Amino acid sequence: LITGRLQSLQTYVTQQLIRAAEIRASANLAATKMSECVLGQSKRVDFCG
Amino acid sequence: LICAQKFKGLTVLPPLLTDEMIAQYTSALLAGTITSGWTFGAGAALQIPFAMQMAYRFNGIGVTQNVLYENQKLIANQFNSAIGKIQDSLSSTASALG
Amino acid sequence: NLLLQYGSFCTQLKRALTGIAVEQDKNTQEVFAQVKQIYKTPPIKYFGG
Amino acid sequence: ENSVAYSNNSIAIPTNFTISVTTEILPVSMTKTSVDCTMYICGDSTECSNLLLQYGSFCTQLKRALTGIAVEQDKNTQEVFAQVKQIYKTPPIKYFGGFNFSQILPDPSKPSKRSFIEDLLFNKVTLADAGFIKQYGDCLGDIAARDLICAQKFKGLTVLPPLLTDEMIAQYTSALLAGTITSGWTFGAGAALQIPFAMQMAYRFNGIGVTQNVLYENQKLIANQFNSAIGKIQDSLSSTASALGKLQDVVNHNAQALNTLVKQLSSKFGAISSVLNDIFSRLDPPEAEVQIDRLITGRLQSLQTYVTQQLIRAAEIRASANLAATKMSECVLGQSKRVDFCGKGYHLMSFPQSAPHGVVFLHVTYVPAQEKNFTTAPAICHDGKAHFPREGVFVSNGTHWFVTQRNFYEPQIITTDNTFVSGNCDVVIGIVNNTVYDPLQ
Amino acid sequence: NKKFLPFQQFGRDIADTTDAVRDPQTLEILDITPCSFGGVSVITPGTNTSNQVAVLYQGVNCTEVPVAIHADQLTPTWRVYSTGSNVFQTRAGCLIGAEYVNNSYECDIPIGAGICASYQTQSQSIIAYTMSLGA
Ligand SMILES: *[C@@H]1O[C@H](CO)[C@@H](O[C@@H]2O[C@H](CO)[C@@H](O)[C@H](O)[C@H]2NC(C)=O)[C@H](O)[C@H]1NC(C)=O
Ligand SMILES: *[C@@H]1O[C@H](CO)[C@@H](O[C@@H]2O[C@H](CO)[C@@H](O)[C@H](O)[C@H]2NC(C)=O)[C@H](O)[C@H]1NC(C)=O
Ligand SMILES: *[C@@H]1O[C@H](CO)[C@@H](O[C@@H]2O[C@H](CO)[C@@H](O)[C@H](O)[C@H]2NC(C)=O)[C@H](O)[C@H]1NC(C)=O
Ligand SMILES: *[C@@H]1O[C@H](CO)[C@@H](O[C@@H]2O[C@H](CO)[C@@H](O)[C@H](O)[C@H]2NC(C)=O)[C@H](O)[C@H]1NC(C)=O
Ligand SMILES: *[C@@H]1O[C@H](CO)[C@@H](O[C@@H]2O[C@H](CO)[C@@H](O)[C@H](O)[C@H]2NC(C)=O)[C@H](O)[C@H]1NC(C)=O
Ligand SMILES: *[C@@H]1O[C@H](CO)[C@@H](O)[C@H](O)[C@H]1NC(C)=O
Ligand SMILES: *[C@@H]1O[C@H](CO)[C@@H](O)[C@H](O)[C@H]1NC(C)=O
Ligand SMILES: *[C@@H]1O[C@H](CO)[C@@H](O)[C@H](O)[C@H]1NC(C)=O
Ligand SMILES: *[C@@H]1O[C@H](CO)[C@@H](O)[C@H](O)[C@H]1NC(C)=O
Ligand SMILES: *[C@@H]1O[C@H](CO)[C@@H](O)[C@H](O)[C@H]1NC(C)=O
Repeated sequence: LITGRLQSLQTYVTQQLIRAAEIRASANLAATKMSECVLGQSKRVDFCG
Repeated sequence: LICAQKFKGLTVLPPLLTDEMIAQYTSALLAGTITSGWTFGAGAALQIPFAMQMAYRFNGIGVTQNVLYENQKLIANQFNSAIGKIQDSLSSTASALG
Repeated sequence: NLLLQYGSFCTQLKRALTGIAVEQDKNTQEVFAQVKQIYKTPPIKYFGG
Repeated sequence: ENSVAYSNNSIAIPTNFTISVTTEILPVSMTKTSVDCTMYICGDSTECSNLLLQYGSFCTQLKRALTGIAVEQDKNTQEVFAQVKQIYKTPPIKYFGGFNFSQILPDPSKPSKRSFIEDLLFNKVTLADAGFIKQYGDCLGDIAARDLICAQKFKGLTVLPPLLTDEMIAQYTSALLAGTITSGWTFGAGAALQIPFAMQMAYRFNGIGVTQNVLYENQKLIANQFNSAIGKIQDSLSSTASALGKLQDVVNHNAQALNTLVKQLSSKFGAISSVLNDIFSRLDPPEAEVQIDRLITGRLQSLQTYVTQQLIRAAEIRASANLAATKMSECVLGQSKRVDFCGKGYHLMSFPQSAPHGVVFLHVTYVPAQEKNFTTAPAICHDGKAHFPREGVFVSNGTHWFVTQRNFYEPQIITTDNTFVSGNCDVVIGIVNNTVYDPLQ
Repeated sequence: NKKFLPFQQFGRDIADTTDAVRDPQTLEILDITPCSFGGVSVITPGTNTSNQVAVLYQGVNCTEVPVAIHADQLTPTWRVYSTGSNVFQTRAGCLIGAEYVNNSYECDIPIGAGICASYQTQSQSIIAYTMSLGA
């Protein structure tokens, strides 16, 4: 029982650590868009709107 | 459900930033971008008329300034209609958040 | 008592589940805290129509 | 809390400007590693291998993944630090319009080619080891079992040195600096073309919407400000507990992972003990083999977990490496008009620097300093016809009306060549009365 | 040179490894270091081009690999590679089977510490040389 439950916990923590990286990437993209389209006009096409 | 998961040792911690402070930051950003142009991103904010900022932006994308200053009322009406349309669409739509 | 024989996996998991917690508020502060001051709108509101 | 005195006929324009210097830290690569499955999982015993051979070929994919990571780090470093195909050399003289550059240019006096700021950065960061030929033989004497790397080599964990040495990285950075200081930005698009520093500065100021006459009439001031700023940043980067935590984090995480992996070896895993010889003795084969199987399974599962956790960080390291390469390409080899990317405020240039397991940037920015109240109008109607600024803002101190540029107060006189007319002056909103010189008449 | 307290039996270190032991008969401090071990890598220029190869060892000064080869009791070609025909010692380890030159050009096969092995044509043999960044 101990080893089975511990392995299940390992799987869950691995999945959470997987999702954290994607959340970081989305947050970084959002910050870049904030900086480049709220603090000034961007000449890049289709990047904002 | 939260009480059920609590008894097995599973807990959730509250976020550091409350929604009120996030709203305050958003309001500050909107004020800075509405009354000071884009100058406040670099250094100290400088006041500037909104129409002159609009002329700036149109001068950016290959359009001379005289286009805006002769069609101000039409621009205002279209912008107001657009904001009303987006408000109505957001009110009606309850699944686009995704 | 028996869990102590299996090692310090609990320390490993507790350490792992804190990087995510610091990651979240770091992300939020980086995305939103982009203004040094706190501006506010003037009492009158007439932006050219 | 601050408030803005917004008025529909008011505007503010700076008089001073100000140069500044800011740093940026980006990891580029981690430390490669390798593992020895057979001796780690069981030890020096022989029967352990015999019992293991009937298991799966687990070590094959682990070795494959570790080798992939090891080559991937090398690929990242080569991609970020090999964007030029020539090794330029600085001219013998060191005079560039009065500027100071001894703090970043290479010093031939030092036997090791490494500039002053790079010297400070390298000395500040403490690594596990400097050389890598050090081995068990180098641990002879009291040094044995006294170093963490030495104990890791004891436990069958080895570290493969990176292909590129520090001197080659320093040479690459020096070549990039020489190319960006002498030839301007054109060397990133073919063959380098020499050009004096002052004209490049005039170009860069023209980029952010300031006429060159501002630079050519103030050169001493900018030179002194730049020199003072570079001296101040040199003094400040030493400090203590600085932003080098970003680079320290990778080393700390690697050390923690390795320490946890090695210390986890001494777990009984619910068996009688954690000694192969002890289990081999005092017990007959029928249950000794069960105990050995349980221990082997536990150790192999722990190793697999370590491999997965180690593979996790490679994605974020690669993302950081691509970000660093993007910043190099679009900040050093040119001027980026995208706001708040190559620094804070309007951007001018950058000079890269090399750090252990990372890269260091030195952004150069531009910020307005002191503003003034002024009264403005959108247009001018002299002969029943609207007049608009060719580029700039119509301003007035209260008595007379002048036209000036955007981010630097510089009044002039309205003339026919400085304005263009369009339509009548009965449809605009806030037009006023004034006259135009019309120099032809 | 390290000393022990009178009651100390045998020492240890970080990560619980047996560092030093005191001999019961004489009470003298002795040290323990395991036998040399490490990975083995093989450099080849392609079977179609040729068949001769150069071997490598990682993190080992190889003044004692003939002993390991003899203990392994492999085919005589392994003992041939234990001979001092062309032994070059690098930061990563030592290289066996290829000579060392110092005219530098573009790399072909990475090894480590800025050293690459290529197949020059002048007789044909495996050559080792230092990395060259350009001109
Ligand atoms: C623009 O800024 C510069 C420097 O920030 C000002 O120059 C200073 O002038 C005073 C008085 O002449 C000197 O004592 C200072 O030493 C100068 N600064 C430096 C760095 O040497 C200049 O006055 C400002 N422009 C205007 C129009 O006042
Ligand atoms: C460029 O910077 C270097 C570095 O500070 C200056 O060299 C300094 O010169 C002073 C006086 O001659 C010495 O007291 C310092 O010890 C020197 N520093 C170093 C690091 O050697 C140099 O003078 C500057 N060049 C110009 C033209 O100002
Ligand atoms: C606004 O600027 C103008 C231009 O400098 C000022 O007009 C000049 O003022 C000086 C001050 O005595 C006179 O010597 C010049 O003859 C004026 N120019 C002309 C063309 O007559 C004006 O005074 C400024 N107004 C304010 C309120 O500062
Ligand atoms: C700008 O100047 C024009 C011409 O001097 C002014 O136009 C006249 O304004 C008076 C004021 O009542 C009228 O009686 C005239 O009929 C206007 N003339 C024309 C041809 O329309 C104009 O008012 C001035 N603008 C301001 C704001 O004073
Ligand atoms: C063990 O007993 C012997 C009995 O004489 C002690 O003397 C040692 O004798 C052996 C063999 O004759 C020598 O090799 C040693 O050099 C002797 N010891 C010394 C210190 O000279 C010996 O001391 C005893 N060992 C202990 C008590 O550890
Ligand atoms: C400009 O602002 C003042 C006061 O804020 C207001 O009375 C005036 O109507 C505004 N201008 C226009 C054209 O409405
Ligand atoms: C510009 O005018 C506003 C309105 O009173 C004032 O608060 C501000 O201080 C003025 N700017 C400067 C630089 O004095
Ligand atoms: C070796 O060279 C021959 C000649 O072109 C080629 O046909 C063969 O595919 C090569 N070997 C490999 C493994 O590609
Ligand atoms: C092997 O070479 C290294 C460096 O050349 C040296 O430090 C080491 O002592 C050598 N090994 C022996 C046994 O002398
Ligand atoms: C290659 O051999 C040695 C290696 O150090 C070097 O000193 C020598 O100059 C080189 N040979 C020639 C012909 O330059």
